[PDB]
Amino acid sequence: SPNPNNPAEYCSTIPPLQQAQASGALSSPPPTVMVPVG
Amino acid sequence: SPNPNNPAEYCSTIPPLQQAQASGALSSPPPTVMVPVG
Amino acid sequence: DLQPVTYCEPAFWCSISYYELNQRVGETFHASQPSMTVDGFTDPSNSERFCLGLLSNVNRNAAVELTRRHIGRGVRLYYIGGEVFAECLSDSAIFVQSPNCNQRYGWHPATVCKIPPGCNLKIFNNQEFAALLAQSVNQGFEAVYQLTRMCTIRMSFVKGWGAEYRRQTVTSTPCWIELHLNGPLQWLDKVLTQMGS
Amino acid sequence: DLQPVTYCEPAFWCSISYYELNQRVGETFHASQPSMTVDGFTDPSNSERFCLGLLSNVNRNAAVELTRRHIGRGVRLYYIGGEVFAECLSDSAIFVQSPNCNQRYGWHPATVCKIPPGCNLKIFNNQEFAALLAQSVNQGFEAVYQLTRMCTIRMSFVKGWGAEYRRQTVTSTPCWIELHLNGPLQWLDKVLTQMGS
Repeated sequence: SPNPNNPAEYCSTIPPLQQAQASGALSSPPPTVMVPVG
Repeated sequence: SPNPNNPAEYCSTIPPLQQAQASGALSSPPPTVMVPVG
Repeated sequence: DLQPVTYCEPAFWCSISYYELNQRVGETFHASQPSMTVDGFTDPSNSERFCLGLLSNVNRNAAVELTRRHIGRGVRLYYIGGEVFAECLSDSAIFVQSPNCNQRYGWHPATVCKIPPGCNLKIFNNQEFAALLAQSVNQGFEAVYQLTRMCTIRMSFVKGWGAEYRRQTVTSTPCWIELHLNGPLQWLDKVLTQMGS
Repeated sequence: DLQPVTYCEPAFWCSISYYELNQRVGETFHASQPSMTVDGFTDPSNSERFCLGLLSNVNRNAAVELTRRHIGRGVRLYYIGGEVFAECLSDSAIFVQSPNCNQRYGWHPATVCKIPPGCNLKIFNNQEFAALLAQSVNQGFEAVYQLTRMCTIRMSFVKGWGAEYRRQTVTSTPCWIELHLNGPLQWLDKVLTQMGS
């Protein structure tokens, strides 16, 4: 885990778009969760 | 409001009991709140 | 028994409310597009840009207006694959209180981090969200209703708040906003529904 | 239309759970008396004293046991007029995360304060609680169900946690406990009931 006081440990200068690519977030269809109906 | 970093600004060396007195917490009957039934 | 509930991307993925200290200011801005900004420009907002330069607050004081001058380009917001980034375009850092972020990173609950200029941050990981949602489902209603808190993110321009801070609450910050991730919220509703049949 | 809901002092005003890091340890201790303590003495607990010296944790590591040595006299807890104090009897400070405290004092939400030795702190103001409860009622269910969080207080002996901290979560602290103010919770239930008729 990164220190919340050091953005450098958790932020990025990489364009957001360019990031969502190399992680397959676009090609990724919406997620699903099974929920017991009760 | 007191600084959360200075107990001195919010704690006490006065016995708890001795405190609840000079504030009428014992003589104080339980509180009530009116709640709209809906 | 176990019926699948899928996340569904909303038309308007989030709504934004602006605040000057404890006073809400302006109307609620609704995000329809993938990439927009919330700035302080004196231009009329639109589908892609939520300007604040034109917002009046009769009780605005010197401190608020002075800070309002530094929002500037503000923050660029992006929604993609249910992922949400916030890029500080402004020349003044921005601060974020995202429950989702605090969840990963293992930070203390309620923490507010700084997104300095030129930087961005994935304020919402929809997957990580699904994982919790998934796990939560198996702990009943309350457990799940708890994730609603995660669909609300607050951010303040220029000045930050939190513990270790001078300003302890968001309500004591000059210029802030609150977003609501509709995607997650809808999905959270649907879920409770299926649990509440 | 408006039916009065009164606070009623429970038989057992709170229950205490002990933890070593993320592992819950021992059984749930129930407070029946007005003034008791939670210490680390190796004596058999009773109505008036929740000793921890005798609690075993097969996964206990050196750090936990070492700290467990410093609880000592621990903390004396008092309930009176629905008011709840915590007196650090121990020679090592104790840390408290009380939503009620953070409410007044205007501290950031989730903060953890230090109650050094020889000092005490009213961790719960039942009145201040009623005031919120009162106000809340007039904001619907959710608003009220929110105060449930206030009936849960966490405390760790010797070592503290929180933002500005090395240990970010209560779960990363050597020796802690969680209490549940039944008085408030019952009263909170009753209220929702009357709202849920």
